[PDB]
Amino acid sequence: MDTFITRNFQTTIIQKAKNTMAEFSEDPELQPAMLFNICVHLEVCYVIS
Amino acid sequence: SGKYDPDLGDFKTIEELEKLKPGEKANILLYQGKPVKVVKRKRYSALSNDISQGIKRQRMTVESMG
Amino acid sequence: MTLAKIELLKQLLRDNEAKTVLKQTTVDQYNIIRKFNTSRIEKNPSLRMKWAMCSNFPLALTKGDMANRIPLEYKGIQLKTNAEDIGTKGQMCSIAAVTWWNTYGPIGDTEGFERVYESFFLRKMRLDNATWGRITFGPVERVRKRVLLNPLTKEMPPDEASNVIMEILFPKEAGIPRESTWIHRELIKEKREKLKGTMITPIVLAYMLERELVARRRFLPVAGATSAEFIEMLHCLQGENWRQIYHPGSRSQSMIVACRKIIRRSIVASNPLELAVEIANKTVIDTEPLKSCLAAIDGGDVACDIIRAALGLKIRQRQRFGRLELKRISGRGFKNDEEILIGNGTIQKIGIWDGEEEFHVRCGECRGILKKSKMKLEKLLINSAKKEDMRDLIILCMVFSQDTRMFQGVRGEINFLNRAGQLLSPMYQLQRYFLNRSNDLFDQWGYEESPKASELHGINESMNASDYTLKGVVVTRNVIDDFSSTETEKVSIT
Amino acid sequence: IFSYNQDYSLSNESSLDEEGKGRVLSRLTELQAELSLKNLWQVLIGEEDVEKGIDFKLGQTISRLRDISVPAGFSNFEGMRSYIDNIDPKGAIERNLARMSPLVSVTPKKLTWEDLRPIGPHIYNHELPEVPYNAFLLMSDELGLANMTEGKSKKPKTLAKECLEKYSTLRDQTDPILIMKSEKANENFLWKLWRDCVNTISNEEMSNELQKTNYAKWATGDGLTYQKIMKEVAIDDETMCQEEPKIPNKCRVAAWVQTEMNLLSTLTSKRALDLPEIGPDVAPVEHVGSERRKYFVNEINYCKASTVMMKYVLFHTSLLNESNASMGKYKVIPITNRVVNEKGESFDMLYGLAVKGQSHLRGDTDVVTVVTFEFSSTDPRVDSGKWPKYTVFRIGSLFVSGREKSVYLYCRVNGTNKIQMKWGMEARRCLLQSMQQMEAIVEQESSIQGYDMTKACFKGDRVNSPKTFSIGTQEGKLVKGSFGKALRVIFTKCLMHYVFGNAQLEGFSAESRRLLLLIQALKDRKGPWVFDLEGMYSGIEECISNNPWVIQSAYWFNEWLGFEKEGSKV
Amino acid sequence: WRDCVNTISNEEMSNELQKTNYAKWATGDGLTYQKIMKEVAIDDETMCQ
Amino acid sequence: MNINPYFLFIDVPIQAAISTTFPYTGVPPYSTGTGYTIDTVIRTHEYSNKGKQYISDVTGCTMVDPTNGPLPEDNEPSAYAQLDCVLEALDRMDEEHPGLFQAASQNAMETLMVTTVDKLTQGRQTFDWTVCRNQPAATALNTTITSFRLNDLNGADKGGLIPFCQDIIDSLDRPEMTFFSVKNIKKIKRIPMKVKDKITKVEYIKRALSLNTMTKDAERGKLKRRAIATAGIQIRGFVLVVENLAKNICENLEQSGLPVGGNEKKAKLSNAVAKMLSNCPPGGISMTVTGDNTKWNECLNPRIFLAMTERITRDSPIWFRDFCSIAPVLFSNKIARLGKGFMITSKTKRLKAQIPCPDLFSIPLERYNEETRAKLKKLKPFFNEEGTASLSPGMMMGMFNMLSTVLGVAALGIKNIGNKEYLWDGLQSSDDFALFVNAKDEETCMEGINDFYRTCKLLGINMSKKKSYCNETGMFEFTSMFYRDGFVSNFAMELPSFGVAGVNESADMAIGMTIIKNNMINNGMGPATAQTAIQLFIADYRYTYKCHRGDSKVEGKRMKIIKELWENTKGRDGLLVADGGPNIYNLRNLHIPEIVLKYNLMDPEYKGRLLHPQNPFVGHLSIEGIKEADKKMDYDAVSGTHSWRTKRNEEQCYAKCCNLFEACFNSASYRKPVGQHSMLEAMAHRLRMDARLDYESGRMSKDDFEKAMAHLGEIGYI
Amino acid sequence: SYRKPVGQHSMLEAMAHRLRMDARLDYESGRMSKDDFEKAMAHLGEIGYI
Repeated sequence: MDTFITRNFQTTIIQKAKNTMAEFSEDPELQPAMLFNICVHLEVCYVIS
Repeated sequence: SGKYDPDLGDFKTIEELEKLKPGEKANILLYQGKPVKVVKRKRYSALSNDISQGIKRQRMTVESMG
Repeated sequence: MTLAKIELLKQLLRDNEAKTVLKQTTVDQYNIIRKFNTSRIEKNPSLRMKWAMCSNFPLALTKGDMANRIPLEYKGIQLKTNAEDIGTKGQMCSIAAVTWWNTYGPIGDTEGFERVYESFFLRKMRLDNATWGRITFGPVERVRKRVLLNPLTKEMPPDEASNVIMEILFPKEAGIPRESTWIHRELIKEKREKLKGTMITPIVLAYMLERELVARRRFLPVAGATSAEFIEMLHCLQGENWRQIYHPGSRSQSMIVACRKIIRRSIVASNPLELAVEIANKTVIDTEPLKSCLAAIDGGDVACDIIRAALGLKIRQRQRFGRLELKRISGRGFKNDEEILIGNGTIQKIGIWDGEEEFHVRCGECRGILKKSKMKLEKLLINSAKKEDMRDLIILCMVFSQDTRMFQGVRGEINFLNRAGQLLSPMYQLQRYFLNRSNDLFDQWGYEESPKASELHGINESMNASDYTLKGVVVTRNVIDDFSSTETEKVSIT
Repeated sequence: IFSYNQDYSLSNESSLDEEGKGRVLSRLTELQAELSLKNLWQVLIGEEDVEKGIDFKLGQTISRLRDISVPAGFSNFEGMRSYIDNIDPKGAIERNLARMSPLVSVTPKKLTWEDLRPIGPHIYNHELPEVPYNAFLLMSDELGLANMTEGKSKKPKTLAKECLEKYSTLRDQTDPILIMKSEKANENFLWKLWRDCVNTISNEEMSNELQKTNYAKWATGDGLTYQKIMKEVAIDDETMCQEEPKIPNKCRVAAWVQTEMNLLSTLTSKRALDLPEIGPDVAPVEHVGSERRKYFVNEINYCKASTVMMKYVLFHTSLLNESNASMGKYKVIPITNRVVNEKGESFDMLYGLAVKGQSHLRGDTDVVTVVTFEFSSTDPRVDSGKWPKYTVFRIGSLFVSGREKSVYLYCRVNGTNKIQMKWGMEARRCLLQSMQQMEAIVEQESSIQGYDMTKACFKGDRVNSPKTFSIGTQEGKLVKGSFGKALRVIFTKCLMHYVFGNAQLEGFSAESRRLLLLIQALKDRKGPWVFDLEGMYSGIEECISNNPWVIQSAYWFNEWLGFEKEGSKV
Repeated sequence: WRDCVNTISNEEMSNELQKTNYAKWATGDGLTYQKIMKEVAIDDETMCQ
Repeated sequence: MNINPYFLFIDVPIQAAISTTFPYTGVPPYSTGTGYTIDTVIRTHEYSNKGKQYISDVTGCTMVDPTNGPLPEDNEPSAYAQLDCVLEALDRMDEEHPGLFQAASQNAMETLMVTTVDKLTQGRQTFDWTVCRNQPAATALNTTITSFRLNDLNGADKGGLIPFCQDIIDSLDRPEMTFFSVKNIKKIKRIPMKVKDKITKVEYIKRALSLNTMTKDAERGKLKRRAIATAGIQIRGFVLVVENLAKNICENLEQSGLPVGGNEKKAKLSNAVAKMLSNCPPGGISMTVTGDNTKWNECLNPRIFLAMTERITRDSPIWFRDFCSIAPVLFSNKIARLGKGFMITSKTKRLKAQIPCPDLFSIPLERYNEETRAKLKKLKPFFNEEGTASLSPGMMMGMFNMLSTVLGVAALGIKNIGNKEYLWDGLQSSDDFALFVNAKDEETCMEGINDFYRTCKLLGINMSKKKSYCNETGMFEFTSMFYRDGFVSNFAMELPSFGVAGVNESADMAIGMTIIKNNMINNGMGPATAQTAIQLFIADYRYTYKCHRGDSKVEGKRMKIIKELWENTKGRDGLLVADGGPNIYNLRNLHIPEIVLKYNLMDPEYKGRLLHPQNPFVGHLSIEGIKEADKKMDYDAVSGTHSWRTKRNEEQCYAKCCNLFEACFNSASYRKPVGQHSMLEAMAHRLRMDARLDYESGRMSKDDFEKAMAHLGEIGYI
Repeated sequence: SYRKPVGQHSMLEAMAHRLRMDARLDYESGRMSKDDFEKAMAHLGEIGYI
């Protein structure tokens, strides 16, 4: 899944999602679906704003 | 935008799609089927620009608070 | 035919199995459904073809109105039969009808071949206008390299290639164009205009476009030029003990410069990654963002690799130190901080690698194998490629190995910066110092007897193929081929 | 809130314009489509199920199988898992080695010249029978009924008809003189079958199928076959045993193999091997290639081995065509060839006839029987050990230029299959094997001095002498041989590797290559060591049983090893 | 010509080309015939004035 | 004078003339396989007879466990592998590489969560238990999917391989098992029908664990025959996942010859030998052992592979660790089917009868031949009543190539034993290993070689002391590639590849010319050899398709028409070799299809006729092979009359559903479709839109429209 | 570039002087310890120009 995240998302959004996961002590690697969800959430928020 | 929305009746082709003025609603088929409702765009988009501007605003806010 | 389509659909649905499978399998699952074929593949194609060519009607003709152009028997020669078929539900025919069609019959349109098969005719053009020269029968040194077999109009990754092909020759089923059609808009419109006015089956055009766009790369033994134009003719140009002169009938430097400029602009600021990616995806080269040639070539300069990492792309996982490309072979090095006195008399606290290690080392055209222990270089094997490249390889491997002799060979000072005005780590400061003054550690390094052997021969400090070589350095008159398993392993970006 | 199915819920409908909602929905739909294409959509789990993870638990039977499939000393797979995850070996290999018996080891012994001994000494022994001729067709004994033709290519039946028409004495011969009936075949069956063959070939009708269809059934032995019953009766009956395996005979070195090797590797005024044209050569490299190709074909074309190879290829092609076209009817097949002389006269040569049995076979490994009658000028009584499988006649005599010589007919029953039948038409690759190596040879020479030597190696020039290999021997004195003769020898070696090829040949070559490479290492003073020499020797020599080429290869290997031993003194 | 202008516009004192590729392949300097020993030419039949 | 071809080696090195030694021009050996299978079972159990012998209580078949068994006291092959030593080798490999195991396992898991069930359709013939035969992988998978539907098993419709493996593991617990079996009912005619058959749990377990056998006839360079085993579909997913994991691990390992093929392998070989030559101490000797392992799969216990899988996934999700450990479990309890049985005949009555394997022991052994007598007297203990042999220990050839290679590389990488003054390293690939041992003299070199041999014997690996030898570095052979003094002759074995590809005229020609050019690039085939290969290939191509030069006086059905075309068209240099045209191909233009090559030389009428936009000889469904020629080789051809196809030699359900979907959505045939809806509704919507567009364009009549819409409404989509 | 005591000096003499000066400079800058210094002068003493 991580390959799809790298391809379809910018490195900036990935970094923000990884930082958010770290704040919650959640490993992005062990929960790639959650990382994708957070990246999509950030992307849609930026797109709205 | 939206689902099938049969109010438009049957689907319309790309050539007939262009006839619709900006902001209209049309009933189209996406990929292999998948009926959906679409709206003609009034602009050209750039997702990368939007993301970059959002990041710029975010870091401007971070610096201003800092 | 649409009525025939609906009638066939109704007849198929009349059976309950069709009704239950169609209403059960989603569109995505269709692929699986297609792959449930017999797979009763012919065991020996040669024997099958031989037998079939002798049969009365081996050709499987598709049902249609074409057959009426030709009688079932012409000039007393049987051509086609009206018997029904079960395998294909069409008719049967013989090569006699094919030859007659090549002789007489409907005359088609010649326009389509001017542009549809553009790649093949470009191949022929490059062959015809090529200029040949002499033949050198002497032995040829060849290196195994990852080369592109055929030239490409615009190299793109397979998924982008498929999406572009669909956007070209499949106007329907084009939901939500991705961030790939705008990049290749010129290619889209050019191919669309060129292929318009044809009647060839769409699958043929799709496969030809895939060949024309999707890259094909392989390991090959090459000597000399490496562009796809020369690789096309590599079977004639090269030779184990013979070589031929051939001249077949840019953006790279610009992208290098642009990536370097972006790196320098972004580094000086804080949070360089976001600024760098903003400029990279906001840049353009005359028709397209930077994700049109970066995604084309494999790897490249370190700046391009860093930018690709900042963007979304795959980069070869070779370790870049200065100019050296390093590939670990074995051993694990423990990076531990240590306080070491430099030859200038100053004392620096830097990280040193405890333990033995070995790396394939590349620099420009120079390849070699380096084996190093902690605080010492042990062995280095190289091939004679170029004086400049060999000197760069020697010096850079010297600095990287962190040999105590290299530290004791310093004579000037280490306080340099970059174009952005930043103080670097002592390793890169030493790299710059030694590259600027190559004749600093070379003099005090010490010399070693020549590698007495059949082929192993030494090299002196001046890079000339002269005996009484450097301690450890060895030049073998063979071919060193390295850098296997380009896994492109997952790499993070800070 | 936005969903992947193009629907949304907004607290206020004026917060976002049409464009914003459309764009977000388009991005979501694109993400969904890309995930579905990558099959991640089903795997993807939303913001309520992403806290669970994949579920894949083992049932009862599989768990029990895992429990009982643990190495010795364990009693449950949980125990093994914990042991592997926790225990750390820090020298277990040395602990095991420190106790393993010292009676196990590679037994490393250095290999010297004396250790190497001749392979397959039993061939020398005279008590064993001389190896027989088991090849499909005669090679150095073929008699070509040659008819000059304008060049027209005609059906083989008509060609054989005309060839016999020219030689009325042999066509109409009807009283045979049995020279030898080998062991089992019946003279009456074979002679009557041959007479039917001649009558069918000479008949007015274009049909080339046997007109008897019943006498051949017993002549070819098709009816002499067992009848299959069901398993129950075989179980009940006590006399239905299992046939003991039939091992090949252990034979000795013959003499006909050497003579054929010599004769097939000599120039003949007759040439048959012809090749299609290719496009004009414009590059210098293809010009050099054309020169080399011409120099090679000028040599190979005139060797008799090329004619034999073409005869084999044509016969097998015709056999395959007849089998595919005709399945359950006996057929007549001339062994035809086409031969162009130096003057350009395209003679058609008839070498004999063959009756093809019933080839109605679904599979490929199934055997089809064919009986071959071959014209020859050799009286077998000169060497009866070469022909223990052949029943022959003496069907007359002929004059080639005024020197009368007899003409016999060698008759033999044999069997083939679709695999060998196809490989017959793929036997032309021998030519390639003959060129590749020589090409390499020439290229090596070109590497030494810059210019091209293909004229120098073949014929020589004013600066370099013609290249000569070591080819033969006589009275213990090895003899050199021109480049062309060496190329001929290699081509004949490849042709024999084909014709006498079977399991024994493969097992012999692939296992004697070990000794070949060991000798090569010894000649370079690499001091090769071996672990079990007698094992390799036994492996090699368990293949020299009855294949004539294998026995002659063993003989030549022993002779060459003796030569290398005597020459190693320097 | 591009290589020539690049060399002219650089900073090194020397006026020496460093990209010898196009210079070598443009003036037909690689198409010159190779001289062989006279004996081969005498033996050869295709070598004519 | 007596000729002697061997004398060629007096004036030439063997490696230079090595190509002539191999008899790769004659008929390869070809074949009952029951004897060979029984012999293989006998040898497999014999090597491990000293292990722990117990009886499986899940299936009732005898099992022999050699792992952790007695240490061998003789040179004979030993399957007694010590688990602790295997774990030590794995730990040393892990230490020598940075988290390679974790990366490989994670990547395998990720690509597994993306894999679909249909990937199991690839490969070769597979054992089908519904019929207890060997059937094409696609057909076997389809039949098992169909059977599972009856016993409340699902997941194939769910897509990914995870649900399919989950319900496969579930199936082993169902108290019954229903499926469809072929019934050849007599009616005289033998008509096949489908009969709903049922089998119990033990029978189904045995069927799933059974390994079908066949004779490896295609072999070229081996006198004695070996038996190749095909496994069922219920092991294909797990074996595939473990093989992918092992490939991921071994690809990074520089000691692994697989999966890289071609010039890459030569590069690795030369690089390794150069490395070892560089690493030699001063005046020391680096000896190369040319090894050819034997019994490479009759000594490898699947329990060792289970341990390797568990250790490799040390840090991974529990579910994945359990999933990837199923294949070693299934292989550790496998059963072997036994050919078709022996044949007994009486010559006094001209009677013969083949005895099916289940009846092997229904006959007094005094009637089989003495050799088969001993074979059966030794096979009796493990013989199952149904006619199968219980074969727990060892592996059949071809299953775990990557995992066995990884174990071999683990053995290689130890690099030292007891800190003795030597080192070793080498190349290993699927039963072929070449070793290099560096020391200060020959004696220490062989001390190291013996130590490595002993270490191999501690893992079930038993290098062949008869097929192996040792010499000085710089001359050896690896996987039939010979290295000598830097010269790596690609042993010319691609000769049996110049025959027509048997797909069609243009495609066969393109494949042949590409083969010639690739051989020139790779194997060093000289220009003269390539020209002669072109000549021979063109001869065979003209002969096989009955199309020679129009001028030539040869007679034939198509030849008369070719003759007619020869003078009916003026431009005679543009015809194709399939139309009796003159050959034009040479070395310089093997990379160009001839149709484009002769495009200028053709005549307007000829090119119009041949390159017609529509050809009854060209069909859409015939395009499947236009990309890859069956190994999948890429070839470049051109659409034309000569692009035809040969005649053919829930089936119809799936086949016609897919065909109709392709005919509706022409884009489906090229790229995977996307959608979360039933196929029926997609087709209905597309057909409704197409009907409306056809009418609006005037291509369909009004009555036609009404009929189409009536049918669509009957379908229930309007 | 030019440190040769040219002017008919024997090349061995020039080498001896060059190595003497190089050892002196190495010791003065600290590139060599006193042990290496004395070893080098020992060998240079054995040369004959020292």
